[PDB]
Order: sequence, then C-alpha cells, then structure tokens
Amino acid sequence: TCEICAYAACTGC
Repeated sequence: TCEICAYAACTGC
C-alpha cells in the first residue's frame, strides 16, 4: 500500500 515508509497508507510519507 506504500513503499517501505512508516505510513502503511502512504499518507505523504
């Protein structure tokens, strides 16, 4: 649902 970044939902991560 996102790249390997904190926000699973990719909320401007």
